[PDB]
Parts: sequence; C-alpha cells; structure tokens
Amino acid sequence: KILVTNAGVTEANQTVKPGDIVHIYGDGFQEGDQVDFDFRWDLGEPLFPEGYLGPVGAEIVERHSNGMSIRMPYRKPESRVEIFLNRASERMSLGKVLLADGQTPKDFRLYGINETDKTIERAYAEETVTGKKTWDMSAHPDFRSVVNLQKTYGLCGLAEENGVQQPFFLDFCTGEWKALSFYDYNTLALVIGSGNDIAAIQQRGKGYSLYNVSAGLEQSNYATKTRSNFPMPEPQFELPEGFTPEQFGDYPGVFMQGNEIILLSARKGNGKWVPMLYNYRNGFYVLEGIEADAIIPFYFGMALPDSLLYQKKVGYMIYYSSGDNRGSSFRLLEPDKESSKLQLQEPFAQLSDKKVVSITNRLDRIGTITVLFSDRTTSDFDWNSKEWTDYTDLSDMPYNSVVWAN
Amino acid sequence: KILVTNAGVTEANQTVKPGDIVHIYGDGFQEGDQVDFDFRWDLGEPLFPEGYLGPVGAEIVERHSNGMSIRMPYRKPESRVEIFLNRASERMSLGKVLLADGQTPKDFRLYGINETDKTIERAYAEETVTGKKTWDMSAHPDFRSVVNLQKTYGLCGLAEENGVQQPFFLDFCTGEWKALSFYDYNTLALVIGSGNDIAAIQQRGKGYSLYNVSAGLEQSNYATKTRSNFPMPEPQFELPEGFTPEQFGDYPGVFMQGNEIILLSARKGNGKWVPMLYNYRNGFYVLEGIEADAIIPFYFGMALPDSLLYQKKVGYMIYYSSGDNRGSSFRLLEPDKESSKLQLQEPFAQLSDKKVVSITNRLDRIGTITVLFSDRTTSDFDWNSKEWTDYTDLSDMPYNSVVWAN
Amino acid sequence: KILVTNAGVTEANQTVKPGDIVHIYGDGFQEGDQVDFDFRWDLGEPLFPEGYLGPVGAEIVERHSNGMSIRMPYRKPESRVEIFLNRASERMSLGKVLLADGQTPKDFRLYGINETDKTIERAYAEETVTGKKTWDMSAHPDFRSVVNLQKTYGLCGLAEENGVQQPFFLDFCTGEWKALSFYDYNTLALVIGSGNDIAAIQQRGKGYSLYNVSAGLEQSNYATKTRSNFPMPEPQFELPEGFTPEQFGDYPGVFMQGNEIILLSARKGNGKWVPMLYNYRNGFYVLEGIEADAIIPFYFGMALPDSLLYQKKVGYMIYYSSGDNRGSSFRLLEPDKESSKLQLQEPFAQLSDKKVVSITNRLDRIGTITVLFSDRTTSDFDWNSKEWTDYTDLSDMPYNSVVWAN
Amino acid sequence: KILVTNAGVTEANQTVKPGDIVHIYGDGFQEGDQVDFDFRWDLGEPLFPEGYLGPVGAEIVERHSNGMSIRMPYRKPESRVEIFLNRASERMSLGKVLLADGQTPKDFRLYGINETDKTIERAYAEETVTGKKTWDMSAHPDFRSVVNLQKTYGLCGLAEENGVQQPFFLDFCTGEWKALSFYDYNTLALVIGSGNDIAAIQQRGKGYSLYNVSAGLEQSNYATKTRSNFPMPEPQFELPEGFTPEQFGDYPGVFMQGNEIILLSARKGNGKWVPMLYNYRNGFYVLEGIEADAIIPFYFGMALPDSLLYQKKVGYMIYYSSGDNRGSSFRLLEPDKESSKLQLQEPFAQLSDKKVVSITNRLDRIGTITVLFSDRTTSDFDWNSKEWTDYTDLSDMPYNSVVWAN
Ligand SMILES: [Cl-]
Ligand SMILES: [Cl-]
Ligand SMILES: [Cl-]
Ligand SMILES: [Cl-]
Repeated sequence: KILVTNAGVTEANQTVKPGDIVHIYGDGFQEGDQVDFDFRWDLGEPLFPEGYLGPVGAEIVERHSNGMSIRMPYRKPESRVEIFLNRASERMSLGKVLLADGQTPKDFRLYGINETDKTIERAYAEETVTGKKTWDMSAHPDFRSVVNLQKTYGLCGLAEENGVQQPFFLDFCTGEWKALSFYDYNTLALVIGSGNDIAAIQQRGKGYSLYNVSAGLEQSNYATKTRSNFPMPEPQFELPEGFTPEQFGDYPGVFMQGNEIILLSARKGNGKWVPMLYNYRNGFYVLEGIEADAIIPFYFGMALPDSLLYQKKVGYMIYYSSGDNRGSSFRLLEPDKESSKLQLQEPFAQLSDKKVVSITNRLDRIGTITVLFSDRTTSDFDWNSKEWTDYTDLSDMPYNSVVWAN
Repeated sequence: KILVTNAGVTEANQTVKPGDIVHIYGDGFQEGDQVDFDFRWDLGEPLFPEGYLGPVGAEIVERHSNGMSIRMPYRKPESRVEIFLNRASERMSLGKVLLADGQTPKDFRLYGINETDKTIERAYAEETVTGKKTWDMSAHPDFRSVVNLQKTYGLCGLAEENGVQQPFFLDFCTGEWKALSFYDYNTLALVIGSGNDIAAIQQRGKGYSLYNVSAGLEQSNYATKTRSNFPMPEPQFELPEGFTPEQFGDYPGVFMQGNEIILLSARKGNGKWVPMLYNYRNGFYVLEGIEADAIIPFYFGMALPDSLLYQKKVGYMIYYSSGDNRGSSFRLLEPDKESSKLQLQEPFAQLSDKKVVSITNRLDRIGTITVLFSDRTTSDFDWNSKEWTDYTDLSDMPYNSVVWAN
Repeated sequence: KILVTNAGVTEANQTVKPGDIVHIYGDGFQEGDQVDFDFRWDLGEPLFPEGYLGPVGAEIVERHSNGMSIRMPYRKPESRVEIFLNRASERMSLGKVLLADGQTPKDFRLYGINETDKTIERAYAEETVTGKKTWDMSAHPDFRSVVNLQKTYGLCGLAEENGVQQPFFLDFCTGEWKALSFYDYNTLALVIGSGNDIAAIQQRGKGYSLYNVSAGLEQSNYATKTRSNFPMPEPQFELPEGFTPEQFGDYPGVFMQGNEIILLSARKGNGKWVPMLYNYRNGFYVLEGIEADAIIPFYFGMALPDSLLYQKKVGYMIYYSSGDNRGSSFRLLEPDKESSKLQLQEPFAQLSDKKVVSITNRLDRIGTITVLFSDRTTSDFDWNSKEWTDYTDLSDMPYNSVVWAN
Repeated sequence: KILVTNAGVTEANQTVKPGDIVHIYGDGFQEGDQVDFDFRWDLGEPLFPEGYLGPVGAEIVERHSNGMSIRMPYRKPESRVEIFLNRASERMSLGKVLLADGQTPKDFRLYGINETDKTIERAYAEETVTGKKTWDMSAHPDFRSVVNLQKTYGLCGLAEENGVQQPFFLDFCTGEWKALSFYDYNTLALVIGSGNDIAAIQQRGKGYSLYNVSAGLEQSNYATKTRSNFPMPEPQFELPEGFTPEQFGDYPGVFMQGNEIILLSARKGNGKWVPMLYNYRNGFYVLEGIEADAIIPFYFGMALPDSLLYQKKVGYMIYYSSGDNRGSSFRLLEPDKESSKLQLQEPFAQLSDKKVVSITNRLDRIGTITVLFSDRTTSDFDWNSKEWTDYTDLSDMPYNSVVWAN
C-alpha cells in the first residue's frame, strides 16, 4: 500500500519560515487525507536525547487530487521537520524541511483595545522591542473581557457568534481568530486567576455550568484543534430572579484562592452595578448591601504560578461617582474573623476623583495589579509597599481596556 | 456541513472498559474518516481545573459506510470520554461514555523469556499481586535484547522483520506488538541508560547512526502512532574491519554518564567476545586487550531519574570459563587518574565458578543491579554495601534473560 | 583570632561510618562552642556542580576544654566532610573525613507495635531485605497513633511527657527519640494526609490550635533541632461540652482534600465512639447520628505526593459488633450532591464479622489502603478495582497497630 | 536548665523591618551564645501547610552579659518570627516579632561600574522602578570580573584581600561585602555559565583547582555563613610555561555545555591577548594561533535554567584594532564536524570599527547577549534572528563593565 506516487515536497531540504506555505505534490491523493509533522531539535549543542515532537497535524490550506498546500506552524524551536501523508491508519514520508525558530517572546507586554480603529494595539514593551504593533479586530469588533493565558502569545475574550457570547483566542503570530468552545452556548463571563487555565460560565442547558475553555490552547495539536467541551461534573444553576445574561461579561470573573468561589460583577438596567458571587457547587448569590457606579473584580498573585495551589488575595474595585466615597476603592473579599461568611474588607487603597476602567496583572511580578484611570493614567499598586507607581510613558492611552500578555 | 445523519454511539452514556470495542453508527461515513477522543477526569474530589486530554486518535478496528468499531484505550484514569467523528478539518460529536480506570500498575516486576514455550513470563512481583502471568511471544519468537522504559508497562527489544533486526514494543495491556522504527533499517543494538529514552544504533545508509526509538511511546497519541524516525544530526560510521552486524545486539548497549559514549559487546565467529565502544561524534572503536567468553555491559543508576543529568557508574561484566580469572568479573569503565583514555578498572565484584547470563535494573532502587547466574540464581549487588543478596523465591528460573519492568 | 591551638581531628583523612564517634582535640575550647559540617559528594562520576551541603550542626556527645566528641550523621551520601569549630561568628577548620553512605532505604516497609515486648517490629519488607528487625520502645511504652512521614525513615506518634500527650519521632537509624514540639502542650491528635507534613491539634492556651510538628524533620539541621512551634494564625477553640482530651488521639486524624476540614474520632466513657470534625477556622463539631463500637478515619491518596494540591478521598471506617451493620464499614465523607453539608456516604466496602483495628497507607501505591482485621489478617483495598487482596505472609501479626513507612 | 532570666525582646510583638536592629535583654548571657530565628508565613490566604523556615542563625551586632543586638534579615516574606537563644544544644524562646516583607525584586536590572566615583550604579531598570541607585565600592575599589548569580540580588567579583585575588559578594540590600572563599587562595578567575552556580579557579596548593564559591549564597544560613571550601576531587594543575596569575581574571571564564571545558582569556605583557582553555581533569592549554587586542569569553543560554543539563552555545569575542578583521568578532567554540578537536568557528557576528568592552546576559531572555561598545553603545544580539538591537536610553554609559542582575 503505497499511498501516492511521484510524490514529494516542493520545498524539500530547504529552510522555511513559520507561517510559510509548503507545497506537497503527487498522484493519488484522496478526500480526508491528512498531513502530520514530526519535529527534531537541538536547543544548544546536540546531545542525546534531543527534543522531539510528533505527530502534530498540519493545517491544510489548499487541497487537490495532484497535491496540497500546508502551513508551517509557529511556537516550535528551529527544527528538522519530517512531513507525512496520513491516510487513516497509514503514514508515508513525503520529505523534510528545516523550519526556522518560531518561539514566541516571553516578556510581558501591555496591549490596549482601540475602539475607534477596531484594533488591538501594543501600548508598552520594554526596551529593544519593535516587532509588529497593531492587530485588526474587525472580524470581532465587539471583542470584550480581554485576558491573557500566560505563554499563549495571544488574547482570549468574548464576542458575538451565532447570536450568543462565545470565547475566542486571537493569535498574535497570525492575527487569526480561534473559537474556544465546541458548542454555541451563551457565555456569561470568562474567569481568570485559577493559575494556568481560563474558565468560562456557559449555558450548558436550562442553567449555567463552569467550563475550561483554554485546554485546546495548552495542547500540542492546537493548530488543528482549539474548541473544547469541558464542563465540571456539577449541577447547572439559574441566575437569581431579575438578572439576565446581557448584564454580565464586561469584566472577567476572578477565582478566589482554592478556586471554589468566583467573583463577578453585574450591570443593572439603570447603570448601577452589584457584586455577584458564584459557587460551582451551590450556584449564584448577590453580595448584598452594595450598589455602585462601577465594580471590577481583581486578584493579586502572591507567588509565581507553575505551568498545585495558587496563592492570592482577591477582591472588588468599587467606584462611586459622588458622595462620601467618591472615586475608586479597592477592597479584599475575605472570610470574617468571626465565622464563615465572606465580607468585603475596608479599602487598602482609595483614589478620590479617579475612575478605574481596567485592571490587569503582569505575572512576572508578584503582588501587583496594573490599573487604568481616567480623570488617562496607568499605574501599578504593590501590595507589600502599599504604594502606587505611575507609568510615565503611558499618559495618552486612548483605551478603555488594557491587558498584560505574553 | 453535518458529517453524518442518524448517528450515535451504541454504548452512549454507559460505562465501558479499556480494551472494549465501542460501536459507532450513522449514514454518510467516508474513507479516511477518523475518530477522536476527549478525556475529562477527577482523580480525587472534583476541583477546577480538572484533568483534560484531547484530541487523542481512536484506534479503528472495523469500518463500513453505516458505522465503525473503535477500541477504548488503556493508560488513562477513569474518564468522561467524548467521541468525535473527524473528517479532515471538521469534527462532530457522536456521544459520550464513561471509561473505567486504565492506569497501569507502577510497581517494578521481574519478567523472564521462556524460549521453550515462546512466552514472556512474570517471574516476580511483590505481595498482593496476581493479574495475568504470561504473554505469547510467537509473533516474534526471536525477541532479543529485552529492556523496559519505565512506566510504559511493556517491553522493548529486537526482532527480525523484513529481513533485518528492528525494535518492537510488546504492550502488556493488550499483548500486541508495535513497531518502533519508521524505516526498515537494520539495528545493531538497543541502548539503555540515557535516563528516560531507549536509543538504537541503526543503518541510516552506508553507515550507522544513533536513533531515539522510544519517542513514539512517550507521547499521547501512542495508540495510533509508534514508529519514530529520529536520528542524531551526526555523521554515519562504518563498523571496524572484520566486524559484521550479526555480531551485535545480544545485549543492550549502555550510555556512560553524559550520554556521549556507549558500551557494546560483540560476539566473534569463534564464540569469543570483545568490548566495543561507540561515540556518536567519532564512531566505533574496540577496547583493546580483552577477549573473553562473555561480555555484558551494565550501569548503576546512582539516583532516581526524572521523566537533566542522569548520574551513574557503568562498566562491563567479563566472564572467562577457565584459568586465573575463572568466572564473572564486574569492572567499571572510567577515565584514568592520569589522563583522558578510558580504562577498565579492577573488579569491584568477582564470582568464581558462576556465569552471568542476564543483567537488569530495578529503578525504584538506587545503586543496584540484578543478575542472573547459572552453575540458576537471581541476586542483587548493592554498590554502597558491596554485598550480594539472593532472591530466595527465584531458584527455578528457566530463563536466559530476565528484565525488570513497570 | 585563632580559636584553638594544636587542634585537629583524631580520625582525620580516614573513612568513618554514620553513627560513629569522631574526636576533636586542641587547647582553648569554650562553653558554647559548636561544630559544623560541610559535605561534598559525587553520586556518579564527578561533574561540576557537585552535591553540597553546609553548614550542618554536628551533634556533640562529650565536651571538655581539651576537646570534644561528635557523632557522624546518617542520611547523606558518601561525602567528603569538612569539620569546623564554630565560636559565635568565627569558624576554624579542624580537619576532614570521608563519611560512608548513610542514605536510608526508600522502599516502603510495614512495622507493627508489639505491646507485649514494648517494641517496634518490622513485619514486612520485600525481597532481599534483612537489616535490623526490632526497635526498643521502652522509653515511651505508651507510643500511640503511630504514623510515618515519607522519606524520614522513622515513626511519629504520641506519648506521655511532663504529664501531657506530645509528639515524638523515633529514628530508625539510631533508635533514638526526638521531641517534635517546643512547648509542653497537650496533644489531642496527630493529623496526616496533608501531602508532605504531619500536623497536630494542641492546646496553645485556653483552647486548641492546629500545628505543624514535622517541619523540624524536613529540614537540613534536623540532627541538632527537631522541636517546632508553628501554630496556624487562627483562633483557639474549646472542645464541645462533655468532651475531654483523654477521649482523643488513639487514631490519627485525616485532612480532607483542600486541608481545611479534619476528621477525628472520640471514645466515650461507655466504650462507644463518635465521629468529630475539626475546622481550624470554626472549631469542633460532632458529626451527629453515629455512635459506634469503633471509628477510624482514613484517606486514599489518588496520586503520588510531591515533596501543591494533594488529591484524595477521605472517610470513616465504622464498626458495629452486632445488628444489621455488623462488622466494619468504610464510608467516604463527601458534600451532598444537593448542597454544602458534609454527609457520610453509603459504604464502598463492608466486612461482616471482621473488626478493623488499624489502617495505614503505602504511598508508592495509589488509591489503596492497608487494613488489619481480627476474627489476624492484613489486606489492601484498591479503590479502582473495589477489591481486597490479602497479604499471605502476614497471618500471625501479634499487633493492634501497623504502619507503612520509609 | 533555664538559660537566662528576666529575658525578652525589646520589640516583642511589634512590626519590624528587614535591616532593623532588634534588642534582646536578660541576665546570664554567655560568650558563644547564638540566636536563631524560626519563620512562619502565609503568602496569600492562610492554608495548611504554611511556609516555614528555621533555624536560621541571626547576625549578632552587639553583645554583652545583659543582652544583645541582632539584625533582622532580608529575603523572607512577611513572617511571624520567633527568636530563640541558642546555647550549644539548648534553645529558649525569647519572643516574637512580625517581620515586614524582605523579598528582593526579581526583574533583571543593568548595573555599571563607575571607576571615577568607585561606585556600582543602576544603569537600567524597566518602568515603575526607583528604589536606590548607587552603591559605594570603596572597600574594594579594584572590584573586577563582576557577575550575578540569579536571584541573589547582589554581585560577585574578584578583589584584592590579604595579598591575593579572592571572590566577594556585594549584597544590594545592605551594601555589605561577604567573602566567598574560606581560605586565602589566589583566584585566577570566576567562571559562569554552569546553570546555577559560580565557580572559581583557585590555587589549592602547588597548582590550581576548580571550586564552587557560590554555595554559601544558595543556602538558608547565608546571613551567618558565606565562605565555602568546595574544590573538585581532581588533581591540581600548573599554568603553562610563561604564564602568571596577574594575566587572568579581567573577564569571567565560561563553562562550555556539559561543564567540562572552561574558556578563559589571558593578557600578555605586551598588551596582546590569547584564548586559554581549562579542563578540570587535564589542566590548561592555549588555543593556538590567536593573538588579539582583546578577548572576552561568552555564552548564550538557549533555555531558561532551573534552580540538570544547561543548554548553550559558547565562544570568544575577538577584537583587533586594525587589519582585515578590524573590530569585534563573535566566534563560537565548537568541535569540528570532522573529529574531536575544538576549533573556533567563523564569526556569527562582526562589528568593524567598534570595540566590545563588556558582555553580560539577561537570563529572563533566551538566546541573547548584551554588549557594551565604544567608538558608548549598549546592544543585544539575538541568536535566533541574528540581529542587534540597541538600547536607546543607554548612550551615555560612563562604564567599562556592565552586568545584568537580579
Ligand atoms: Cl515480596
Ligand atoms: Cl462520656
Ligand atoms: Cl522600559
Ligand atoms: Cl608575557
């Protein structure tokens, strides 16, 4: 069983770049034929064992009976790549190429959402950086609740698709969008802070369940498979009376330490906001007594995560436009020294006459948050010194949302 | 694009066992359609994040236009498994099953090769063990140079296939044989002791190169892909004058610490044996001055490996049937206190009137080897105490080769 | 500032064994002078970096103005040991010795408490083992609630000291007892199952707090410092009305997954037993509705711990001497599929006409417990197969408590 | 045996800062009494187990019979610290304090040596940084061959002490100098690139041996013990004829991958430079055929190190003031594709009319070096893109040596 005759790779034994199109030729290709890569690399000098990866499905761009076009992937080191035709069980070697390094930079960079031009813009990167500054966001202009999973070199967020809110990943390497959910279930919110996963609260049926929607990214066949369907084995829960899905998802939810309780905020019809807690075992409940002009959940990562119990302090940024608490207050959500109930603590930071519009975390730091104010200002708060520190390069900032990412 | 209509899984929402056949039905299946699994598991109590795996190709056993039979895999924990039809790009969910635990036992067990019945036999396991004792070896009755890669729950070795020696993996879960090399190149020897890989010296063309032949096992799509083609980026080397491939491979080669030099032994036409060293950068050379009646390379693992620099002492067991050194001597190969050259050290252990016929390592111990003698006896040597300790259960042992494995 | 003159080590440049006495001589020693070790080792062949340890305080056995006797420690590899005189700030090298390997065997072994002879006995070890079988327990004949912290090569438990129950470590290497608590506070119980620590509930003042009492063992100056004082920063709690300290501590408590809730059992005056839960944030509460003839908490470790979130299923073994539930029932404690409250589940294993008197865990296995019955029988239950498997070597067993240890 | 009466800590139960003096009082203190700390911390919310450390020797600043002054250490998180009096065996608790966070920032920062003012200056740190900019270098104004061990928050280098070159650590937290060698042996050079250790070539006796001189820093009692004495168990080697110690140490040596061969450069009397290799098993040898106007060894770290086999490409920067190779050439030292001998490769980067005066590595990047030129310019070379990238903030730079550090 020879799969194809007079076959090969046009670019055989040449050096090719991540993102390039490689061409395969031959007689006898069939509908459903797939293409696999095997990678071999040496990071420094060659030693046994080397670095190995395979089989990794190749993205097929064009397809005919006389050949096919495939795309070379990013995110591998410089590699000897062997290209195989895969017909069900069988594999046949077509040829080899040398693939130039496609590893993504690991330094954290700040990105802003430009709603005027509908673009993601790189707002800050540390010195000796100038790759490519802007990404077109016009395929999903409503991109919302934007967050980063460390090392993915792209952004996760919510956007309208088939009449509901769904999670997408924007890949910085290609500028392409990848759906993260298998089914078309409406998504209340993304949830960050677990440690090394992005979760989402989605409508599994009559009610809402907690899903892992980043598992397709943290996995070696990402290129050909990104949609996940991983709900928790817990019951579904309805929203409390009065509340509707459109009231959620403007800001990411946050896992409390232990990852059992999730902090959300909901926007009421009259423009006021309430804190809302979610327990995947018990459901939704409103944290009573607070109705403010803006509420954003946050967390401080008190140690570096490992890609295990991720240690953190979480809370709500609470903003009032007027009165005795005019401005933005940052208050931790912690259990009472008396007993079980979760109570909002007195503020550890308060900024009168300033409105917080975005919060995000640089994960190569510990115990800090990065905040975007308007009167625009970008500033870090360090938990251990209890002091703010402004970014002096970043006063223009024509953005309502910014996000740290690598 | 709905792939198939009136489709599903016969065993949908039921509990199935690893090794079972699951049936898929529907109208519109096509040649080349594949099937993918996504796994979700909770080892203890459920917490976010859970355990996830996917896509993992399913082995397809039977195939028609109205449906297909697939085999459920071993080596995953108890999992919710979602089954997808994969037609090139597209995926469609067919159904879900609960897959019972398929994790393999991690305790080290001793296995012997029975050349009379052509079977692998479990010779020793520690208390409270009685699973399944024997495996049929008749598909490859010449199975040779048998070794284990820790945690694979099976045995690697050499056997004749298409007129040459090639590496195979015998899977203990199924009793099935998997080819480890993609091409049909003759294999001089398997090489163990790197830390977490099995290598092989194979004829890449005019000469011999060093390959990694276990990479297909240490990889999540093992079930549908096991053959590797991973030579080192080093030149090919011919054997020294006089020597031929049939003289090698009776015993596994051993990596010295640093994994640059490999110890081999070769059998001459007259029944004598010589030590032979191999450097993947420089080629083959005979360690001069020794011609004995049996030579087996060995290593001591002086720390537990991590699945990084694996620390060890290596050498040759040298056996003479008569004379002043009658019996089996164990001598380390180390560099001279004077300069570079590798010299055989004086023995650290010597057994007169006993012939060593197999050596193997239990990797949950440190600094020991396990040895099989004939006058049969099985005994451990502990480097730190310099003492032998016999296994009292294991005097019968109708085997010439035994191997520790998990 | 030369500390001492005409000084040295009697055994300078010689090979010495762990446990040996080494002698130091010189003029000018002072009260309070200490002795430090620096260790250098090569596990396999020498490479940079080597293995290093230092300063490690030496145990001083005898002391005079003309010299001192020190004990060489166990638990290091074969090492070049440099011996330093330490006078406050200053250090002076006295000499060097070669210390033979003192690493303790890592294979799990079963030990029984012999109350007749007041001895710890090795009841089981796997083949090729015969070191030293018995340890004298007469210094603490009431040694109770015996458990192992993996890799410590000794046993932790409770014994009477200064009129109260306190934690001790019996070191297998020396047969010597080490106190684990700094203060003389009464100990209700040891608590196991956290992952890599032994906790204890102790009377910090008016009430009880949770302590870590193994931290002194998991620390490189263990030889000279073992007593810890590490309470949690949580309030103290009294026992519920009626209960008294003498009712606790016969069996180790067990951490539920997440390490927030602890399972205990308490013996009433009339010989009946009740389950008692402890929350370090909220205090003690009786798990109502159960009054049995014996109750022992247990856990299954569902993955190997790392020395992170340790995954497990925990519960109570509940024994009744008569009636519809005659015998020993094993029931998990889990939260209801309905809501928050912790409920005892229906049994996953039940043994009529057999009384469980000890439960313990072999941590190189996953998902098993080891149980000791009387009609004596020793048997493993495997969570994944739901089957018992008896140890056929272990029917005599003149013990009420057995413990797995390495 | 009560050690001291009417004793306590002046600052008992108060919050104190790293670097502060804490006072201990009482009657009956003795010469040689030491003081130990035990630390307990919770990074996020409290959970069992917490973070623990102890015993950690306290630095004693003042000492009398009625009390003592101790310094509170840096580099721990915010901790409950219990303070113990240590008299030989015995310990007594004196009191407790709350120690504010002393963790050092982990972001890499660039530091320059100012030979005019004799100061270490912080030349670059990324945004939102302004701690303390300058450190006084006047205690060792000849500080030379300056390097960083990651996470130490200070600088290692060579300086004159007792008539010879010796390694010192300058601690950024305190500005204090710590000796790294126990004995007063002349040091040819520091050697970097092993992965997580700083080595040094030092005169052990008649000849030179390889030492680990950073082990005292990577160790929890660093505060009271920094001097190491850890030579390799290899013979001593003399320098080749003609060469003298004053010709070495201007630049750090570099370990080749595998850490067996070390690259050095030596300055001749006439101002010319030669490459010199060192093998700890075989000794020194000149890499013949090269005599240049400046030579600096370097390495590229091709992966992040783990604090295992550190992968890297190493070589020599070779500078000529005139001729066909005017300027600075960067050439790897690799083994020939033909055989064993180490040959200088053709340059991978060449800068005509620019002189390299310092090279250093930012270890949160991979595959880069940072270089300081004069015509001053600071620039990164990225191995994977083969492109330079200048730091635009750093043109003034009144330094001959700069170093990346955290
Ligand atoms: Cl056994
Ligand atoms: Cl009572
Ligand atoms: Cl910057
Ligand atoms: Cl000269």
